[PDB]
Amino acid sequence: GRGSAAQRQGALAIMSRVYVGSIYYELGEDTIRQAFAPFGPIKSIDMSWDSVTMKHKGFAFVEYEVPEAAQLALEQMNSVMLGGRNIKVGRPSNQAQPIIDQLAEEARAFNRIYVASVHQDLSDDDIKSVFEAFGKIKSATLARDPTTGKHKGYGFIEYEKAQSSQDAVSSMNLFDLGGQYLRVGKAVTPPMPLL
Amino acid sequence: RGSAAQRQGALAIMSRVYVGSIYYELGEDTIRQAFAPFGPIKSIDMSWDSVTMKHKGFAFVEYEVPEAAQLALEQMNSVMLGGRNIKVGRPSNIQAQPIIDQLAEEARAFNRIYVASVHQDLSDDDIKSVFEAFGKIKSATLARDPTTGKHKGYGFIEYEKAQSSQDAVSSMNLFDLGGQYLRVGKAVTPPMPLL
Ligand SMILES: [Cl-]
Repeated sequence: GRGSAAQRQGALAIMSRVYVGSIYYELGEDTIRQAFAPFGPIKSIDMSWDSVTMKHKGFAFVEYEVPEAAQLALEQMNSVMLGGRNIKVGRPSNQAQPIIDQLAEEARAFNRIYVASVHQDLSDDDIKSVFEAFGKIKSATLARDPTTGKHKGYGFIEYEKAQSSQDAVSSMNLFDLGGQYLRVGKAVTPPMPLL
Repeated sequence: RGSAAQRQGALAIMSRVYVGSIYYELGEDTIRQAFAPFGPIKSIDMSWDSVTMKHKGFAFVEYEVPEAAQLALEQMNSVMLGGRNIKVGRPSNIQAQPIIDQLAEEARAFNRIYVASVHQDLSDDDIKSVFEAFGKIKSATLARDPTTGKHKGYGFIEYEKAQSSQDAVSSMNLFDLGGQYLRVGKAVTPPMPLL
């Protein structure tokens, strides 16, 4: 095999964060959150800060709950204009690369796609019906709050065939469902990566 | 929307991408090699600080067509060059935005895709045959040097149906053909934009 459970977890953590730069001085955490939340609920944000000037240094690190959200944010939020500036989005610059590469390779063995911006009223069966228009589905599951049981606005769908997942991503990314636009992309990690 | 002069000014802006966070040791040659897969580089405007006799860490790469800049923006952002994750964005200058928006809207009326990194040995009919696997094609044309008649490694393909063009982009971007990987994407301008 490759990567101790501990190594894999460290990689997953790094893969869940995106660097955001060129942030207008007047913009704060709440603006960033609003702009990046469509890709998955924000776990936390580490904003730069200067004690002498009493302001952030123009950049921040947004952390998501899963790697897939960071991947979509990276592909869709770069150069978007915020506060009059084109923000920059990238992967953290900080030995984890080989593990990250291994996870990406392992993910290709599944026809799994990540779906974000899922309206609160949609259920697992609702998402499944819609997405099975692209092909037979092995499983469709929305992530849920461990306490409430309410889904967190995102989930994963596994198809029996690769062509089905490819078609789904191409047709459903930015699809307007329930008033919001879904953010869809191929998985970048296998399911249960630390197993 | 916009006269011929306004549209051409927009097309010019749309053909350039900002490249930032360039390692001090890297020069024009490295940038060109890294960005050429999306279309042949027309020119590069590199920042310059003579006092220290070094560039300022950023440059503007100009392509022959807007589609190449679009692909470069979607595929080169955060790529690691010289140990640094480069940043790619649209020029911050631009009153041209409304015209750019108009061109994007007009482009959606055609099922046109841009194909870059086309090996020199491929011909128009070669490209057509390959791509017609996705659907009936109205035209497949590689851009050619006005003097030699040799294609410049890129072209445009128009499909009769939108689903065909969508399938082609999804299936052919990064497709290994003739030793290189094709760079494919939807057109961002209508054909003959200033007509
Ligand atoms: Cl080949």
